[PDB]
Amino acid sequence: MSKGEELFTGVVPILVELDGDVNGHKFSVRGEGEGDATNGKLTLKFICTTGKLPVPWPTLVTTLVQCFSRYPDHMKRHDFFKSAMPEGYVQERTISFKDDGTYKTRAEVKFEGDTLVNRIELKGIDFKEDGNILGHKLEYNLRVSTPRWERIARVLVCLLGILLSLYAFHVEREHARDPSYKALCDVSSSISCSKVFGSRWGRGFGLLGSIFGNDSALNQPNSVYGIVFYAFQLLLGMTVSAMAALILMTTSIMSVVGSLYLGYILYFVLKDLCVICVTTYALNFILFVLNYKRLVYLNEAWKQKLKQDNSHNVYITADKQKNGIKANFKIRHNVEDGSVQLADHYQQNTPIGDGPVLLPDNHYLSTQSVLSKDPNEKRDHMVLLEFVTAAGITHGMDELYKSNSLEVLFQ
Repeated sequence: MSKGEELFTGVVPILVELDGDVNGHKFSVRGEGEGDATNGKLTLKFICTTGKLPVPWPTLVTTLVQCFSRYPDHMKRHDFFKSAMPEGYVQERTISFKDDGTYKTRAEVKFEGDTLVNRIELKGIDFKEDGNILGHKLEYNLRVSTPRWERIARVLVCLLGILLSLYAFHVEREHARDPSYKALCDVSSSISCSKVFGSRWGRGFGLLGSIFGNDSALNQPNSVYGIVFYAFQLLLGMTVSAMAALILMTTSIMSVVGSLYLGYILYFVLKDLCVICVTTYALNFILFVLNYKRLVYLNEAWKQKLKQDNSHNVYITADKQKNGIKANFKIRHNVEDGSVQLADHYQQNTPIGDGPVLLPDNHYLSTQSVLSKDPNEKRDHMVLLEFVTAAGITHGMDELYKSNSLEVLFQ
Protein backbone atom coordinates (compact mmCIF):
# COMPACT_ATOMS: atom_id res chain seq x y z
CA MET A 1 0.00 0.00 0.00
CA SER A 2 0.81 3.74 -0.15
CA LYS A 3 2.93 5.62 -2.68
CA GLY A 4 6.05 5.24 -0.54
CA GLU A 5 6.32 1.52 -1.30
CA GLU A 6 6.80 2.21 -5.01
CA LEU A 7 10.14 3.81 -4.04
CA PHE A 8 11.60 0.46 -2.90
CA THR A 9 11.04 -1.74 -5.97
CA GLY A 10 14.74 -1.71 -6.90
CA VAL A 11 18.13 -1.13 -5.26
CA VAL A 12 18.29 2.06 -3.17
CA PRO A 13 21.56 3.76 -2.13
CA ILE A 14 21.86 4.25 1.63
CA LEU A 15 23.73 6.84 3.69
CA VAL A 16 23.99 6.72 7.50
CA GLU A 17 25.48 9.45 9.71
CA LEU A 18 25.73 9.10 13.49
CA ASP A 19 27.02 11.53 16.11
CA GLY A 20 27.40 9.99 19.54
CA ASP A 21 28.39 10.69 23.13
CA VAL A 22 28.92 7.77 25.53
CA ASN A 23 30.05 8.75 29.04
CA GLY A 24 31.46 11.93 27.51
CA HIS A 25 33.33 10.20 24.67
CA LYS A 26 32.32 11.84 21.38
CA PHE A 27 32.43 9.97 18.10
CA SER A 28 31.20 9.98 14.52
CA VAL A 29 30.17 7.03 12.36
CA ARG A 30 29.58 7.24 8.61
CA GLY A 31 28.07 4.40 6.61
CA GLU A 32 27.19 3.83 3.01
CA GLY A 33 25.76 1.04 0.94
CA GLU A 34 22.58 -0.20 -0.60
CA GLY A 35 19.27 -1.84 0.18
CA ASP A 36 16.90 -4.21 -1.60
CA ALA A 37 13.48 -4.33 0.04
CA THR A 38 12.30 -7.04 -2.35
CA ASN A 39 14.85 -9.37 -0.75
CA GLY A 40 14.87 -7.64 2.63
CA LYS A 41 18.61 -7.24 2.09
CA LEU A 42 20.95 -4.53 3.37
CA THR A 43 24.66 -4.28 2.38
CA LEU A 44 26.47 -1.56 4.34
CA LYS A 45 29.92 -0.44 5.48
CA PHE A 46 30.46 1.87 8.48
CA ILE A 47 33.67 3.68 9.46
CA CYS A 48 34.37 5.59 12.65
CA THR A 49 35.59 8.94 11.30
CA THR A 50 36.94 10.07 14.70
CA GLY A 51 39.49 7.36 15.48
CA LYS A 52 38.78 4.32 17.62
CA LEU A 53 35.24 3.51 18.63
CA PRO A 54 34.53 3.77 22.38
CA VAL A 55 31.73 1.15 22.31
CA PRO A 56 31.56 -2.27 20.60
CA TRP A 57 30.31 -2.25 17.03
CA PRO A 58 27.55 -4.84 17.76
CA THR A 59 25.94 -2.47 20.27
CA LEU A 60 25.47 0.07 17.45
CA VAL A 61 23.82 -2.29 14.92
CA THR A 62 20.21 -1.58 15.89
CA THR A 63 20.80 2.17 15.88
CA LEU A 64 22.67 2.28 12.54
CA VAL A 65 16.32 1.56 8.42
CA GLN A 66 13.42 -0.79 8.73
CA CYS A 67 11.88 0.51 5.51
CA PHE A 68 14.07 -2.09 3.76
CA SER A 69 12.33 -5.00 5.52
CA ARG A 70 10.57 -7.41 3.18
CA TYR A 71 6.82 -7.32 3.80
CA PRO A 72 4.92 -10.24 2.25
CA ASP A 73 2.03 -9.04 0.12
CA HIS A 74 -0.48 -10.27 2.72
CA MET A 75 1.18 -8.06 5.36
CA LYS A 76 1.73 -5.11 3.03
CA ARG A 77 -1.01 -2.99 4.61
CA HIS A 78 0.95 -3.24 7.89
CA ASP A 79 4.18 -1.62 6.61
CA PHE A 80 4.39 1.75 8.35
CA PHE A 81 7.96 2.55 7.33
CA LYS A 82 7.51 2.59 3.57
CA SER A 83 4.17 4.39 3.85
CA ALA A 84 5.88 7.33 5.59
CA MET A 85 8.20 7.80 2.63
CA PRO A 86 9.55 9.94 1.00
CA GLU A 87 8.99 12.46 3.84
CA GLY A 88 10.19 9.72 6.20
CA TYR A 89 9.96 9.22 9.92
CA VAL A 90 11.55 10.00 13.25
CA GLN A 91 12.78 6.92 15.13
CA GLU A 92 13.52 7.26 18.85
CA ARG A 93 14.91 4.54 21.06
CA THR A 94 15.91 3.91 24.63
CA ILE A 95 18.20 0.89 25.00
CA SER A 96 18.89 -0.36 28.52
CA PHE A 97 21.93 -2.58 28.98
CA LYS A 98 21.30 -4.75 32.02
CA ASP A 99 23.54 -3.83 34.97
CA ASP A 100 25.11 -1.11 32.82
CA GLY A 101 24.31 2.14 31.03
CA THR A 102 21.65 3.30 28.59
CA TYR A 103 21.54 4.55 24.99
CA LYS A 104 19.09 7.28 24.01
CA THR A 105 18.84 7.76 20.28
CA ARG A 106 16.92 10.00 17.91
CA ALA A 107 17.04 9.57 14.15
CA GLU A 108 15.43 11.00 11.04
CA VAL A 109 15.01 8.53 8.19
CA LYS A 110 14.10 10.13 4.89
CA PHE A 111 14.84 10.26 1.18
CA GLU A 112 17.24 12.91 -0.08
CA GLY A 113 17.11 12.69 -3.84
CA ASP A 114 17.89 9.09 -4.74
CA THR A 115 19.43 8.19 -1.38
CA LEU A 116 17.74 6.85 1.73
CA VAL A 117 19.44 8.76 4.56
CA ASN A 118 19.48 7.82 8.26
CA ARG A 119 20.72 10.70 10.43
CA ILE A 120 21.27 9.79 14.09
CA GLU A 121 22.12 11.50 17.36
CA LEU A 122 23.04 9.13 20.20
CA LYS A 123 23.85 9.68 23.85
CA GLY A 124 25.09 6.98 26.22
CA ILE A 125 24.93 7.39 29.99
CA ASP A 126 25.82 5.54 33.19
CA PHE A 127 28.13 2.98 31.57
CA LYS A 128 30.67 1.12 33.69
CA GLU A 129 34.34 1.69 32.88
CA ASP A 130 35.02 -2.07 33.20
CA GLY A 131 31.60 -3.29 32.07
CA ASN A 132 31.03 -5.33 28.95
CA ILE A 133 30.44 -2.23 26.82
CA LEU A 134 33.19 0.26 27.69
CA GLY A 135 35.41 -2.76 28.37
CA HIS A 136 34.97 -4.07 24.80
CA LYS A 137 34.15 -7.57 26.03
CA LEU A 138 31.38 -8.38 23.53
CA GLU A 139 31.87 -10.79 20.67
CA TYR A 140 31.94 -9.38 17.15
CA ASN A 141 28.65 -10.82 15.89
CA LEU A 142 24.91 -10.88 16.60
CA ARG A 143 24.40 -14.61 16.78
CA VAL A 144 21.90 -16.76 18.65
CA SER A 145 23.78 -19.31 20.76
CA THR A 146 20.96 -21.85 20.96
CA PRO A 147 18.28 -22.15 18.25
CA ARG A 148 15.07 -20.47 19.33
CA TRP A 149 12.77 -23.50 18.96
CA GLU A 150 14.95 -25.54 21.33
CA ARG A 151 14.78 -22.77 23.93
CA ILE A 152 10.98 -22.56 23.76
CA ALA A 153 10.61 -26.35 23.73
CA ARG A 154 12.89 -26.65 26.76
CA VAL A 155 11.04 -24.02 28.78
CA LEU A 156 7.64 -25.51 27.86
CA VAL A 157 8.63 -29.07 28.74
CA CYS A 158 10.19 -27.99 32.04
CA LEU A 159 7.17 -25.84 32.98
CA LEU A 160 4.79 -28.71 32.29
CA GLY A 161 7.06 -31.04 34.25
CA ILE A 162 7.10 -28.69 37.24
CA LEU A 163 3.31 -28.38 37.14
CA LEU A 164 2.78 -32.15 36.86
CA SER A 165 5.24 -32.75 39.69
CA LEU A 166 3.46 -30.21 41.89
CA TYR A 167 0.13 -31.86 41.13
CA ALA A 168 1.57 -35.32 41.85
CA PHE A 169 2.90 -33.97 45.16
CA HIS A 170 -0.53 -32.54 45.98
CA VAL A 171 -2.16 -35.91 45.24
CA GLU A 172 0.42 -37.75 47.37
CA ARG A 173 -0.09 -35.40 50.34
CA GLU A 174 -3.80 -34.57 50.30
CA HIS A 175 -5.51 -37.39 48.35
CA ALA A 176 -3.61 -40.69 48.27
CA ARG A 177 -4.20 -41.68 51.92
CA ASP A 178 -7.97 -41.22 52.02
CA PRO A 179 -9.98 -44.46 51.65
CA SER A 180 -12.47 -42.66 49.41
CA TYR A 181 -9.51 -42.19 47.05
CA LYS A 182 -9.10 -45.96 46.72
CA ALA A 183 -12.86 -46.51 46.41
CA LEU A 184 -13.25 -43.87 43.69
CA CYS A 185 -10.17 -44.93 41.72
CA ASP A 186 -11.49 -48.50 41.65
CA VAL A 187 -14.61 -47.34 39.75
CA SER A 188 -13.44 -44.30 37.83
CA SER A 189 -10.71 -43.39 35.36
CA SER A 190 -9.16 -40.13 36.57
CA ILE A 191 -5.86 -38.38 35.93
CA SER A 192 -5.52 -38.23 39.72
CA CYS A 193 -5.82 -42.03 40.10
CA SER A 194 -2.66 -44.12 40.39
CA LYS A 195 -1.52 -47.01 42.58
CA VAL A 196 2.08 -45.75 42.78
CA PHE A 197 1.42 -42.76 45.08
CA GLY A 198 0.57 -44.92 48.07
CA SER A 199 3.18 -47.53 47.19
CA ARG A 200 6.77 -48.66 47.68
CA TRP A 201 7.88 -46.75 44.59
CA GLY A 202 6.20 -43.50 45.65
CA ARG A 203 9.12 -42.60 47.91
CA GLY A 204 12.62 -42.50 46.45
CA PHE A 205 11.48 -44.57 43.44
CA GLY A 206 11.39 -47.70 45.60
CA LEU A 207 15.16 -47.89 45.78
CA LEU A 208 17.65 -45.47 47.42
CA GLY A 209 15.59 -46.27 50.47
CA SER A 210 17.24 -49.21 52.22
CA ILE A 211 20.18 -47.91 50.22
CA PHE A 212 19.78 -44.97 52.59
CA GLY A 213 18.08 -45.13 56.00
CA ASN A 214 14.57 -45.30 54.45
CA ASP A 215 13.45 -42.55 56.83
CA SER A 216 16.19 -40.22 55.61
CA ALA A 217 15.71 -36.80 54.07
CA LEU A 218 17.20 -38.07 50.80
CA ASN A 219 14.32 -40.56 50.43
CA GLN A 220 11.59 -38.18 49.27
CA PRO A 221 8.40 -38.76 47.27
CA ASN A 222 9.18 -38.87 43.57
CA SER A 223 7.36 -35.60 42.86
CA VAL A 224 10.02 -33.79 44.91
CA TYR A 225 12.75 -35.14 42.64
CA GLY A 226 10.53 -34.11 39.74
CA ILE A 227 10.22 -30.49 40.83
CA VAL A 228 13.96 -30.34 41.55
CA PHE A 229 14.97 -31.99 38.27
CA TYR A 230 12.75 -29.89 36.01
CA ALA A 231 13.59 -26.61 37.76
CA PHE A 232 17.30 -27.50 37.58
CA GLN A 233 16.97 -28.40 33.89
CA LEU A 234 15.25 -25.07 33.20
CA LEU A 235 17.70 -22.90 35.16
CA LEU A 236 20.76 -24.64 33.67
CA GLY A 237 19.34 -24.67 30.14
CA MET A 238 19.28 -20.90 30.49
CA THR A 239 23.09 -21.24 30.42
CA VAL A 240 24.91 -22.29 27.25
CA SER A 241 28.15 -23.97 28.35
CA ALA A 242 29.98 -27.21 27.69
CA MET A 243 29.87 -27.84 31.45
CA ALA A 244 26.14 -27.11 31.61
CA ALA A 245 25.47 -29.27 28.55
CA LEU A 246 27.31 -32.24 30.06
CA ILE A 247 25.44 -31.88 33.36
CA LEU A 248 22.05 -31.68 31.63
CA MET A 249 22.90 -34.72 29.50
CA THR A 250 23.87 -36.76 32.57
CA THR A 251 20.73 -35.83 34.49
CA SER A 252 18.60 -36.60 31.41
CA ILE A 253 20.15 -40.05 31.04
CA MET A 254 19.42 -40.68 34.72
CA SER A 255 15.83 -39.51 34.17
CA VAL A 256 15.30 -41.81 31.18
CA VAL A 257 16.66 -44.87 32.97
CA GLY A 258 14.49 -44.04 35.98
CA SER A 259 11.50 -43.67 33.68
CA LEU A 260 12.17 -47.06 32.10
CA TYR A 261 12.43 -48.60 35.58
CA LEU A 262 9.21 -47.07 36.93
CA GLY A 263 7.42 -47.88 33.66
CA TYR A 264 8.48 -51.52 33.89
CA ILE A 265 7.07 -51.57 37.43
CA LEU A 266 3.89 -49.86 36.20
CA TYR A 267 3.24 -52.36 33.43
CA PHE A 268 4.44 -55.59 35.06
CA VAL A 269 5.07 -55.65 38.82
CA LEU A 270 2.33 -53.16 39.77
CA LYS A 271 -0.16 -53.72 36.95
CA ASP A 272 -2.12 -50.49 36.38
CA LEU A 273 -2.01 -47.17 34.50
CA CYS A 274 -0.70 -43.79 35.67
CA VAL A 275 -1.32 -40.98 33.18
CA ILE A 276 0.79 -38.52 35.20
CA CYS A 277 3.65 -41.02 35.22
CA VAL A 278 3.50 -41.68 31.47
CA THR A 279 3.34 -37.97 30.71
CA THR A 280 6.42 -37.28 32.82
CA TYR A 281 8.22 -40.15 31.06
CA ALA A 282 7.44 -38.50 27.73
CA LEU A 283 8.73 -35.18 29.08
CA ASN A 284 11.95 -36.82 30.30
CA PHE A 285 12.47 -38.36 26.85
CA ILE A 286 11.89 -34.99 25.20
CA LEU A 287 14.40 -33.27 27.49
CA PHE A 288 16.82 -36.09 26.70
CA VAL A 289 16.46 -35.45 22.97
CA LEU A 290 16.84 -31.70 23.48
CA ASN A 291 20.01 -32.13 25.56
CA TYR A 292 21.45 -34.47 22.92
CA LYS A 293 20.58 -31.96 20.18
CA ARG A 294 22.30 -29.24 22.21
CA LEU A 295 25.50 -31.29 22.43
CA VAL A 296 25.35 -32.20 18.72
CA TYR A 297 24.89 -28.52 17.91
CA LEU A 298 27.75 -27.53 20.22
CA ASN A 299 30.03 -29.89 18.30
CA GLU A 300 28.80 -29.48 14.70
CA ALA A 301 27.47 -25.91 14.45
CA TRP A 302 30.72 -24.87 12.78
CA LYS A 303 29.94 -27.24 9.91
CA GLN A 304 26.30 -26.21 9.92
CA LYS A 305 27.13 -22.52 9.52
CA LEU A 306 26.69 -23.68 5.93
CA LYS A 307 21.91 -22.76 7.89
CA GLN A 308 21.94 -21.17 11.36
CA ASP A 309 18.92 -19.06 12.25
CA ASN A 310 20.45 -16.17 14.23
CA SER A 311 17.28 -14.07 13.83
CA HIS A 312 16.01 -11.49 16.32
CA ASN A 313 12.33 -10.50 16.43
CA VAL A 314 11.35 -6.85 16.82
CA TYR A 315 7.76 -6.69 18.03
CA ILE A 316 5.74 -3.82 16.55
CA THR A 317 2.37 -2.47 17.71
CA ALA A 318 0.38 0.50 16.44
CA ASP A 319 0.38 3.87 18.26
CA LYS A 320 -2.73 5.72 17.05
CA GLN A 321 -2.37 8.60 19.51
CA LYS A 322 0.88 9.61 17.77
CA ASN A 323 -0.04 8.35 14.27
CA GLY A 324 2.93 6.00 14.54
CA ILE A 325 4.23 2.70 15.88
CA LYS A 326 5.96 1.40 18.97
CA ALA A 327 8.24 -1.58 19.16
CA ASN A 328 10.03 -3.55 21.82
CA PHE A 329 12.64 -6.27 21.71
CA LYS A 330 15.64 -7.75 23.46
CA ILE A 331 19.12 -8.39 22.07
CA ARG A 332 21.37 -10.84 23.91
CA HIS A 333 24.99 -9.96 23.16
CA ASN A 334 27.40 -12.81 23.82
CA VAL A 335 30.31 -11.98 26.13
CA GLU A 336 33.78 -13.39 25.51
CA ASP A 337 33.92 -15.17 28.87
CA GLY A 338 30.66 -17.02 28.11
CA SER A 339 28.15 -14.78 29.86
CA VAL A 340 25.42 -12.72 28.17
CA GLN A 341 24.80 -8.96 28.05
CA LEU A 342 21.10 -8.16 27.69
CA ALA A 343 19.90 -5.03 25.84
CA ASP A 344 16.25 -3.97 26.17
CA HIS A 345 15.11 -1.86 23.20
CA TYR A 346 12.11 0.49 23.45
CA GLN A 347 11.25 2.22 20.20
CA GLN A 348 8.77 4.71 18.79
CA ASN A 349 8.38 5.94 15.21
CA THR A 350 6.35 8.92 14.10
CA PRO A 351 5.93 10.24 10.53
CA ILE A 352 7.70 13.45 9.59
CA GLY A 353 5.20 14.59 6.96
CA ASP A 354 1.42 14.85 6.74
CA GLY A 355 0.22 11.95 4.65
CA PRO A 356 -1.67 8.68 5.00
CA VAL A 357 0.50 6.27 6.99
CA LEU A 358 -0.35 2.62 7.63
CA LEU A 359 -1.10 1.73 11.25
CA PRO A 360 -0.38 -2.00 11.61
CA ASP A 361 -1.79 -4.91 13.48
CA ASN A 362 0.75 -6.37 15.91
CA HIS A 363 3.51 -8.20 14.09
CA TYR A 364 7.26 -8.57 14.12
CA LEU A 365 10.35 -8.23 11.98
CA SER A 366 12.69 -11.24 11.88
CA THR A 367 16.19 -9.78 11.52
CA GLN A 368 19.50 -11.56 10.77
CA SER A 369 22.85 -9.74 10.80
CA VAL A 370 26.31 -10.80 9.59
CA LEU A 371 29.23 -8.68 10.82
CA SER A 372 32.63 -8.68 9.13
CA LYS A 373 35.72 -6.63 8.28
CA ASP A 374 37.18 -5.05 5.18
CA PRO A 375 40.89 -6.03 5.07
CA ASN A 376 41.57 -2.98 2.86
CA GLU A 377 40.08 -0.62 5.47
CA LYS A 378 42.65 0.73 7.92
CA ARG A 379 40.07 2.68 9.94
CA ASP A 380 37.85 1.31 12.71
CA HIS A 381 34.92 -0.04 10.74
CA MET A 382 32.22 -2.69 10.39
CA VAL A 383 30.78 -4.43 7.32
CA LEU A 384 27.14 -5.41 7.74
CA LEU A 385 24.91 -7.79 5.81
CA GLU A 386 21.29 -7.72 6.99
CA PHE A 387 18.24 -9.83 6.14
CA VAL A 388 14.87 -8.59 7.39
CA THR A 389 11.44 -10.06 6.79
CA ALA A 390 8.08 -9.28 8.36
CA ALA A 391 6.09 -12.10 9.93
CA GLY A 392 3.49 -12.98 12.54
CA ILE A 393 0.20 -12.91 10.57
CA THR A 394 -1.47 -15.74 8.61
CA HIS A 395 -4.85 -17.50 8.44
CA GLY A 396 -3.65 -21.10 8.66
CA MET A 397 -2.88 -23.25 11.68
CA ASP A 398 -0.04 -25.27 10.14
CA GLU A 399 2.25 -22.30 10.85
CA LEU A 400 0.61 -21.08 14.06
CA TYR A 401 3.77 -21.24 16.19
CA LYS A 402 4.97 -18.39 13.94
CA SER A 403 2.11 -16.10 15.01
CA ASN A 404 2.97 -12.90 16.87
CA SER A 405 0.71 -13.82 19.82
CA LEU A 406 2.86 -16.88 20.56
CA GLU A 407 6.25 -15.36 19.71
CA VAL A 408 5.83 -12.35 22.04
CA LEU A 409 5.62 -14.64 25.08
CA PHE A 410 9.08 -16.11 24.40
CA GLN A 411 11.45 -13.16 24.23
